[PDB]
Amino acid sequence: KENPMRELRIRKLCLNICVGESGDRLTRAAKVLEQLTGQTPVFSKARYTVRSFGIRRNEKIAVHCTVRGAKAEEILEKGLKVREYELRKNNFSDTGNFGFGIQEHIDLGIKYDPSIGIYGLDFYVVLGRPGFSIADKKRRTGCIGAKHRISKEEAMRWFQQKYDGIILPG
Amino acid sequence: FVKVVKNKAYFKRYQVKFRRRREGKTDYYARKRLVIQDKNKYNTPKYRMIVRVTNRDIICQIAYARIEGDMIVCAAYAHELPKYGVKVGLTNYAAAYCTGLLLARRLLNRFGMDKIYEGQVEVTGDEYNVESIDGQPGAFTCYLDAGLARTTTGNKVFGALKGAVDGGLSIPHSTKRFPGYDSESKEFNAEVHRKHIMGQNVADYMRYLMEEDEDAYKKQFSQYIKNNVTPDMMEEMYKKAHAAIRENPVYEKKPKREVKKKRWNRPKMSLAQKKDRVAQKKASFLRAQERAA
Amino acid sequence: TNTKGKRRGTRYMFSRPFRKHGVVPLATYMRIYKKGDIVDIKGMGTVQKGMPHKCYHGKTGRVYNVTQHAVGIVVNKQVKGKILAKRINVRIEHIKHSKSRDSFLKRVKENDQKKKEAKEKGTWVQLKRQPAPPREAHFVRTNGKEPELLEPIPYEFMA
RNA sequence: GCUCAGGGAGGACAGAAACCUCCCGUGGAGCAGAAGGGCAAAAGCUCGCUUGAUCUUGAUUUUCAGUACGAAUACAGACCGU
RNA sequence: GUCUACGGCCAUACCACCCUGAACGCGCCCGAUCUCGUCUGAUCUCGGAAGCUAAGCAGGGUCGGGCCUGGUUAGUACUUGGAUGGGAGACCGCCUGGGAAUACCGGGUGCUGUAGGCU
Repeated sequence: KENPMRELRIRKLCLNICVGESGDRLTRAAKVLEQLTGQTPVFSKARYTVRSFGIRRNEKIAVHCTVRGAKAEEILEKGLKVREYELRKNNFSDTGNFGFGIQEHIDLGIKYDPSIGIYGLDFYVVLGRPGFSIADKKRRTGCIGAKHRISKEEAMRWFQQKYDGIILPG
Repeated sequence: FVKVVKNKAYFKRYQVKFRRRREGKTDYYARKRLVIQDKNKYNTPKYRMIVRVTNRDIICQIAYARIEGDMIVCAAYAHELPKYGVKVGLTNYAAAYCTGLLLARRLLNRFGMDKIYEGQVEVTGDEYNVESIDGQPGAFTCYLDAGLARTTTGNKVFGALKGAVDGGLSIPHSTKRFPGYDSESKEFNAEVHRKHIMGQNVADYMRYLMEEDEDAYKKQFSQYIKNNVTPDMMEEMYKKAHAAIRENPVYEKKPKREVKKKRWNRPKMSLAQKKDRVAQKKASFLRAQERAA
Repeated sequence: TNTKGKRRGTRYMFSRPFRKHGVVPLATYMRIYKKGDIVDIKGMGTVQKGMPHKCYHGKTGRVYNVTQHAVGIVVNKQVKGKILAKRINVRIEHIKHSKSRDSFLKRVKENDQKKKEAKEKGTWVQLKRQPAPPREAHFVRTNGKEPELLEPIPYEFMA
């Protein structure tokens, strides 16, 4: 029927917000991802200068926040109230990692603070199976087989069957 | 389409790395600094102490390198502490110290250096170093191979260095990694280093769990309840295991068991038989084609 | 006039072979050079410490000194008329032992042993060598069947 | 301690190009500068600490008269770094 | 037979899929009170022994790609030495010796120390 060692858990929940300003607009993008989670996020930096947007060399842009484990189903289930339990047939990649986002933050459960504000966000869950671990350790690393790799056909049926959701072409 | 990367070309020009890198074990950079000898000493072999800490256990060999390939003068492992009154505690900082002291007292058992160089009987827990006397045979002066073990102030590989020096070896070492050393205040603590060697750091987690609730006491210290290892006989027991190493160090093996003579693994299919496999596949595709049409 | 410039016209001399870059294999490091031993020289690009000049590449010469990382070695080398023999220091990677200096140390074992053994019975054991002597008569037996008539072949164009 | 030139399939405004991920990748990048060699748990990216870029008598290689300078190789004795 | 620790030679050992694992190894794994490090016990350090050969690893498999070693190409291209050889030149004949590389057709697909086991 099935072996117990293939249990396709959740590994991580990447969360970030992109703004394009250096001052008080960037610090208020780390306060929105700290009232939900409970761990301070790090500010990133750039690659090069294209003035049409305007972000100079090493001028700060985005802010990210990974959390795993027990806090990989409490935040992700809030975001599916805002996405109404559905995706499109062009949101899945060809490993098997599903991508979505929302327009604003207040209906996730966080209360509006007058000075901090509202900021849109950019979800990304990363599926897995006990033994993708292997390919990261220092000591005796390997790859991860082919019967153990996830596909675009084992991220679909995992979503629609358990949560009673729906997925549509186009 | 995209270009294909790995095409005929790609392989033609490939250089595979050494074997032991592909597998991923040996680090050559350090090896080369480690293993070899300065020409004006000729043969006069260089000596090391290998240590490795496997999932369930620990291993402690000693070696010098020949061209045909390095040689293990002496090995005392951590699967033999079943024979020194140690029912559990075989992966841990405390059982890195016994497998380091087994190696030293077994190597000093093998060349006539039993009475010379005793090291330490009382576990104090501080910086120690071995001298050389007049009119006697001298001390051992090997080094530490650490493998790929991130070397941080608290790590069992260092538990195995300190096991061998207190047996009676003159290895160069430092207390900036031995547990207890306050990296903030910059002084070396004596009796926080001693708490980790005897095994009272594992004793705290029996009384902390059982006083809180009886849930996480079960999966954790399960083979401790199974063999009858209470917190009372924690330091009563690890003073017994450092006397049998001193009293009876020499190694004792099993006899080579009689062979049934049977085949488990598969033998390589033959030139003839591989040819036997390509006149039946070719032919039976073409009979079933006339069968289908 | 060409340039002076120590590594000039070494474009392919100090290179590596195809599918042989990378790490120095470890046996190279661990073979004891003694004093006296005969040795042959060949620069290596991998290690830019310790090279010989491009002229001694190819040659051969005995050792006179041993230390931590090198050996001191005596070679010959021409110059206009005369032969200056001279002392050049080189790191170990750009060196092997010399290999026609041990076909002599195993025929000397064969030559010493057969003039003490084979004497007490009574036979003279010729240890000196002679270059290929001129062959002597032999029969060539046909076996019913015979040789072949090789007529040569007439021309044809082939383009 | 960490791995790039570049490529593909994903994600709120975001687009050819802002930033986040997973997979493929013998170096197609990089190492101040002409050009050739040389290097991937690095000689390359990032932190940590520092100043052997300190004082001193000889041997040798290179250009060669087998003289000078310049620059280079292989040791010995200080005190130092990590 | 087979595997562990440390290796020498560095693709006959690499790469892509697929069929087999019995005992002991080695691993996925479950923890975060202390030692140690992370935006995140994921990695790094630390304690353990509820779960399973799904994977890393091993053996085998494939008119498989490469890699290694033979046969054709071929005594064909090149060549040291030579004669008051041919020819308007270009260049090409014979004399005496040294002798290359594809395409195309075969077969092979890791050996092997020093030290602990298991069947």
